[PDB]
Amino acid sequence: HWGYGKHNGPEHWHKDFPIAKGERQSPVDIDTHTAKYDPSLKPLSVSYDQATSLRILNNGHAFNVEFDDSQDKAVLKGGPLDGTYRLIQFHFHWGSLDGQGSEHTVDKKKYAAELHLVHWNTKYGDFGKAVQQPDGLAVLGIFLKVGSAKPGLQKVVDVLDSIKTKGKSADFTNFDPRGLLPESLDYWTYPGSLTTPPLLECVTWIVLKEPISVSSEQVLKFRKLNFNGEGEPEELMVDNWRPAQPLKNRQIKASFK
Ligand SMILES: Cc1cc(C)n(O)c(=S)c1
Ligand SMILES: [Zn+2]
Repeated sequence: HWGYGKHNGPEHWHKDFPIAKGERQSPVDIDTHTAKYDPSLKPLSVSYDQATSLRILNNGHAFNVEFDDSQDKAVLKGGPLDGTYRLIQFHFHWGSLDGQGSEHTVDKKKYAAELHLVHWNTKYGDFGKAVQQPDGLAVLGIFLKVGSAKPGLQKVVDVLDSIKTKGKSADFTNFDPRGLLPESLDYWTYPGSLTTPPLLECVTWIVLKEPISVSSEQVLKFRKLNFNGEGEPEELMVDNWRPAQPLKNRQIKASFK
């Protein structure tokens, strides 16, 4: 099955998931000089005051922080979106070294990691029906750079030793995702896809311009997770990022001058 190694990595995925070579794949490089300011975009509205986290899960590819999405509690709207998108989970992509790890790049620059806050369009009723639609998802992508610690990240780092291997989960209640947000909500936006199989083309990407800073110690703890399950040879969970894909017939729009 798919993964991030030599024999099952991103260059292989197209054989089980042919949409890997589709017309709106993600991530992409954001060429800041070519991204046009769109004064018709709206400020993004991120309303996370009532977010209910439930659990954290090592799925063998990354970890997911999962939310109760059975009511309008943590929603994204505004920006490029029509209507209301409900937070279902967040996860990260990261490198073995600080110079790589993000999926989107900015003028070919890679950040150490990238956070994805995944939301589904409530007009489709649930996540499974939303990923069958071209406007079913909105993913808020936030870059991580190594520097000062992010205090709001520490509760996630401190639980990782409890979900070291594939299939492990832990209670993860009362986590507030507002502590993962940078000051500015200035963003780039373009139509794309999930960056992991099944690579579905459902995503309005909203990529914040401002990275958050995390400490070297925090990212080191991500790199101690394992892709393997308990009792299997150890394979560290690092470099779980897909490289940039062809932009094709798409334009990236900027919310800011
Ligand atoms: C819904 C979803 C799930 C995963 C694992 N990833 O990586 C993205 S970008 C989106
Ligand atoms: Zn992702």
